[PDB]
Amino acid sequence: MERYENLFAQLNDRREGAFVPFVTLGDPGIEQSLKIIDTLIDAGADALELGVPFSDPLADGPTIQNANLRAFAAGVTPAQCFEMLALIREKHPTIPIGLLMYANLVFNNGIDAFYARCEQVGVDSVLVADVPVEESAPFRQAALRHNIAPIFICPPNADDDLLRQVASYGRGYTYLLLHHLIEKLKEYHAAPALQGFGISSPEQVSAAVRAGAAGAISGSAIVKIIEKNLASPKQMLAELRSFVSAMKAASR
Amino acid sequence: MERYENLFAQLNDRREGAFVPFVTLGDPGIEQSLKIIDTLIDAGADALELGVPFSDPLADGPTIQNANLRAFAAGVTPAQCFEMLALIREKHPTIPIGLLMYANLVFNNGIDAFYARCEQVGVDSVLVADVPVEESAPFRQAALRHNIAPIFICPPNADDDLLRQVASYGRGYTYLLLHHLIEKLKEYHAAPALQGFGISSPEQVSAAVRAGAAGAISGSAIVKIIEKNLASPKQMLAELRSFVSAMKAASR
Amino acid sequence: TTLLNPYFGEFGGMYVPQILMPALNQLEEAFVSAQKDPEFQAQFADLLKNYAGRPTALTKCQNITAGTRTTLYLKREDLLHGGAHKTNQVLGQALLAKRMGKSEIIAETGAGQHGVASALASALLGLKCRIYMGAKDVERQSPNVFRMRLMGAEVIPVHSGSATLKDACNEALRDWSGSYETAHYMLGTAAGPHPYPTIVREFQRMIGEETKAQILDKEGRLPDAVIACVGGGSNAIGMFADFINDTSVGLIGVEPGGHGIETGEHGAPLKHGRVGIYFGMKAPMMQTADGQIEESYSISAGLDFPSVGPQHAYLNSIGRADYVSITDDEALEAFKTLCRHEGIIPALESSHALAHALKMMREQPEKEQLLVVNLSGRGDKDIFTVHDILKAR
Amino acid sequence: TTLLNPYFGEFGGMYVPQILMPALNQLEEAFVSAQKDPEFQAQFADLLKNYAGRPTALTKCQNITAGTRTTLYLKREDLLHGGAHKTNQVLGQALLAKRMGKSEIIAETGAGQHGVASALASALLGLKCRIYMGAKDVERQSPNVFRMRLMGAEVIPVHSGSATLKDACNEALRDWSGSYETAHYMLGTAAGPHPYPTIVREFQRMIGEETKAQILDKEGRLPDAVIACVGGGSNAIGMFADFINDTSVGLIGVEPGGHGIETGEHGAPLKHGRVGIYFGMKAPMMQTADGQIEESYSISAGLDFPSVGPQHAYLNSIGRADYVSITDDEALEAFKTLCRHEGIIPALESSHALAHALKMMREQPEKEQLLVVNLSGRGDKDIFTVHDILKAR
Ligand SMILES: O=C(NCCOP(=O)(O)O)c1ccc(OC(F)(F)F)cc1
Ligand SMILES: O=C(NCCOP(=O)(O)O)c1ccc(OC(F)(F)F)cc1
Ligand SMILES: *Cc1c(COP(=O)(O)O)cnc(C)c1O
Ligand SMILES: *Cc1c(COP(=O)(O)O)cnc(C)c1O
Ligand code: NA
Ligand code: NA
Repeated sequence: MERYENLFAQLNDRREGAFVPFVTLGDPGIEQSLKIIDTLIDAGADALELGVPFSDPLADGPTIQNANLRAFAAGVTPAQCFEMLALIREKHPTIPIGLLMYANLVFNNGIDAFYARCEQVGVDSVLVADVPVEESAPFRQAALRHNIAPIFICPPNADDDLLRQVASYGRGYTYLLLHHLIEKLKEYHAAPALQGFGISSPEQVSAAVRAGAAGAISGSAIVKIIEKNLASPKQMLAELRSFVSAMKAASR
Repeated sequence: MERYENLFAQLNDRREGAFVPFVTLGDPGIEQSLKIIDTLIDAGADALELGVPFSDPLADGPTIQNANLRAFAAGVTPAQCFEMLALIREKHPTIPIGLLMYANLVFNNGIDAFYARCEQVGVDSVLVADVPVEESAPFRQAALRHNIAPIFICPPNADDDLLRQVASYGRGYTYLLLHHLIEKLKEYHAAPALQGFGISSPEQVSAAVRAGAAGAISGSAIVKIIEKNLASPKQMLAELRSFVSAMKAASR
Repeated sequence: TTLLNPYFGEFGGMYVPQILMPALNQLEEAFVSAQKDPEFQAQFADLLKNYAGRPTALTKCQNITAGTRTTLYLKREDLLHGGAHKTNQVLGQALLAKRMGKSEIIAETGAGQHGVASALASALLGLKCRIYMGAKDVERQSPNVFRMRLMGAEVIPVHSGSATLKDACNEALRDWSGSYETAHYMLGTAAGPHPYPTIVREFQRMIGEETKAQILDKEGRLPDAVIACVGGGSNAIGMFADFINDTSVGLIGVEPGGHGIETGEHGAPLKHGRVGIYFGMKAPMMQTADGQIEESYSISAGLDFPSVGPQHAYLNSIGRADYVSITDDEALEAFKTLCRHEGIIPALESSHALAHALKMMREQPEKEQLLVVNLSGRGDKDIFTVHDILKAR
Repeated sequence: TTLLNPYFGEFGGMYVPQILMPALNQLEEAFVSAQKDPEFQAQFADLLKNYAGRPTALTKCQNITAGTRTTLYLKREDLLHGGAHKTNQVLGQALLAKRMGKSEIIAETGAGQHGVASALASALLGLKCRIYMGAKDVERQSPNVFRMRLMGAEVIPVHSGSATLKDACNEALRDWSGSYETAHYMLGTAAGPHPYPTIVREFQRMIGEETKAQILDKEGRLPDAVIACVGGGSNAIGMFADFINDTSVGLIGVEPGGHGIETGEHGAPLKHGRVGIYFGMKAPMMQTADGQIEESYSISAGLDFPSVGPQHAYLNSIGRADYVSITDDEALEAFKTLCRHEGIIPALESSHALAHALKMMREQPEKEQLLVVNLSGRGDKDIFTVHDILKAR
């Protein structure tokens, strides 16, 4: 499909940035995660980034390490996560859905098979946290064969060789961590840039778009709301809705 | 004095062996040791061998190690032992009294001074357990200058050179541990031999004399009686008297 | 782009987040430069000789082999400063950090030996050392924790995941990704992302080089086999490397069998795991059917790295090296045998290598064979472990 | 009659009961024969090289001496097999026992290091080893007791006297007097009756011989002073012996000062005891005014032999060697300093030698001096001792 391309064209027609929250699938449980994700969409999320719990998430900070542990406490498996993804896509046909994966979960039972499963449940992109562009060929190839966009991190100090690789290899969007990088990425016809570091307040959403990025990704701020409201599931959803509405409003 | 020489001449005139018990001075206390020693004499002991408690008696077996510990528990010092010796000699003018010493107690405040103290309280001999004949010159010289007989152990495997040294250097008696050694000691005009190993029964006393020794020394058997009867001081003396009378009778 | 091959056949690679790639590239270039630099080599040789005590002895074991046709030699890395082979490569990596202008050392540790080795190298060379260690391991390795702090290292308990070695590995990497301009990551085995499997091998390769010279001096020929335990792979590849091109010399690596391969309570991923991608590398590992990373179990905690160095997986795949397993009980018996018959207390790690040599001898006692066991460490650290088990019997 | 002088000036001798004299005479003759025997020397050299790991390194300590005019080297007996210098002379005595046709070894031990050293030598050379140890020491040295039994030695608790080292010394002698036709007494220091002070010196003299060669190689001159701790005297006389005729080289022995010489709770008989006769020798010792033998006290139990080797008393009396004391607190500070600044954990015994060198440096930091400390042992055994004291502060 072309869900990212459709979303960005529609957002451009409204002179609008995208707001993309990150949550861990199954945190703090399967049913509550499904409600959390529906609330994020209903509150105005333009796209989702969704992590599959992994034992050794060596690219995530403590807030997300704890989300993984909560999901594991509930017995959440990658198999169950794919069941969730199919339910989510069935409720929401057009929202782009990206996964944040660790390499072993992609490689485990076959790279091609993983991306085929992604295609079958309606996923749009996969960012493999511990696969640098230098190692990415079998991953991005399998992604593209199954109509999945491979997403790559563009680090703040990326040199020109890295910028060219990320521009050539990525699709869907460029995960972006003096707006020099944004201009070079556009110069190299990269996928539209989403700013992903330090997005916790509406002011940061507006500032990322003003710099020339197509939108902003916020995960820790969303996950911290889940963490803070564990004992009150209903207040959790209400606080999620309040926060995403404010963040999305800042992209208009 | 010539107490050993007088005793042996008198014993020879009676065709008699000497019986010599060994006890530790001050075991199990000063007053009871004084009674023990008086009982040994009254029961027929021909001479005494008396140990001064020392911290590291590395020539004594467990029975005598324990006697030393009992004396130390009672606070017995070499100074107190010499006070005891003077009292003993004052009660008994002719019985030969020999000390068994460790070298440090002799060397401690001066070798000459120790042997002068021996002479002043009426001691007749000193055997220094850890001074071999090869090291003995300052000890035997100081002994002889103060009319003290230096006693030397003649081991069962002593070679001819050692036999000659023991015969030349010893006085009073030779401490003896197929009666070959007894004959060689007499051939070399040694001091009369007292047999000191394994004398615990009257049969051993008679057998030592029959072999040609002038008598027998028994310590562990005497000390074991003290050990066995600690709770009953009076039965201890009675049992001491019974045992020494039997041992002395075997030398007639 | 790299200067050196990051792969050993299909195994190895550089599977780190993009932000860590410059750190690895910088490290590879400094290593390649240092290997061409006679002054770096001479400085490293000098520390190995005058501080660590190289060369280590090669000790014959006639008491153990009497009546058989086995001749057994022990390569005495137990006599190295620190009590284990780990000292060789931390000294080299410490010099590499200084070459790079780094003033801080990050290290991970499980049972604590690499923590101690990193701390002593750092103390000697004036580096500020911080050591990540799973909170469970901190609790059960107080002697090594104490050593680490006595030498001025900062020991940081990790509470994430299972709070064992693999989680200390994650936390060291997270730290290095943000601090690598001033800190070097002193990785503890011949695994992880390139260039670490290559660097650690080259900084341990004097083990095999010395063994070859010593065996030629004493026997006039190369060994029939050299045998080493395999937790992460550094002492085995250090023994193996100089013999790889000597095709007649068998290379035998011994993984921990734990309670038995069939119980699943073991530490033998090379022969009984499944290839995955973790710790920056494609290698056999302990993992669930789902692909979650698991622990290794051994009586010897030093063998509990849940994967294996990629060069070992490659050497196995082409048949150049053979890998076997030894159980807790076999290792304990070899430990007792060496104490009683040679007066040497071996590390329980090394006891796995010794145990397999003993089985080679005992199974075929009239087979002519000249064997070298890499005695990777001394076993003072294990005497209470061994005491408690023998008393519970 | 003896082949060799049993005395060092007034000190030394053969103060044993007559029945032990043939054992000493037999041992002296076998030793004098072995010292003429190139094959004995070559066998001993081979074990020292290929089993014990000699030569040991000589390590410079620039981190400790920076900014001063002291150059400090450590003679690394901590790297010897077993972790202390005691291994050198037990191997030689074990070969002596075999030369004499003996199949059994008797040994005494206090803190247990000599027990472990005697047990490992016996295991290697197929001797039946029995070790006497005061029951108080057995209770408080379980790690060394375990090592001793793992290597097949029989450990026999002594309950007599104060049931410490001096009482284990008595019991070993009592045993030897009746068993010396088939058993050799493996005495643990350079003390006791002749020929032991001479034999132990000669079986430890490679320490000083190597130090001389290593210092000439590295500095082009002999040391200004060599410094060693003195518990019984074996590591100090091993360092000293090859330098005695080099009159410009200071010889400094360091006795334990314990809580302070003035407290009386110390272990420094050479400078603060009184000459007596015990342990088969005339030497300074800890004793009451009455002449009963007392204990030494040190934080380091290995320094608690309550006398000193007669050759040290002689070297002091003629002014060839100087003897000083270091307190528990000074030794602890030197222990911490070496851990933090060189990554070496020294034995608390050896820390007394290091502490005195540190004071030599610190008191006169612009004095030119080239110093060698004999690092007699490693200090893994002491880390809990040091941990508890530093935590109680
Ligand atoms: O096993 C490892 N370290 C050895 C620890 O030494 P010890 O003290 O014996 O546990 C080890 C550490 C890191 C590693 O890669 C990566 F950094 F990515 F995690 C792979 C293996
Ligand atoms: O100090 C001695 N042994 C060293 C014990 O070693 P360690 O394990 O460090 O206590 C020691 C042992 C015996 C000795 O003479 C004699 F045999 F007569 F008693 C003198 C000194
Ligand atoms: C750490 C260690 C090992 C295992 O690690 P490798 O990298 O596999 O060598 C083995 N032996 C000892 C003594 C160790 O300390
Ligand atoms: C036994 C010991 C000593 C003291 O004994 P000496 O005979 O005086 O050497 C000193 N250092 C170490 C490490 C020891 O084990
Ligand atoms: Na492993
Ligand atoms: Na002493």
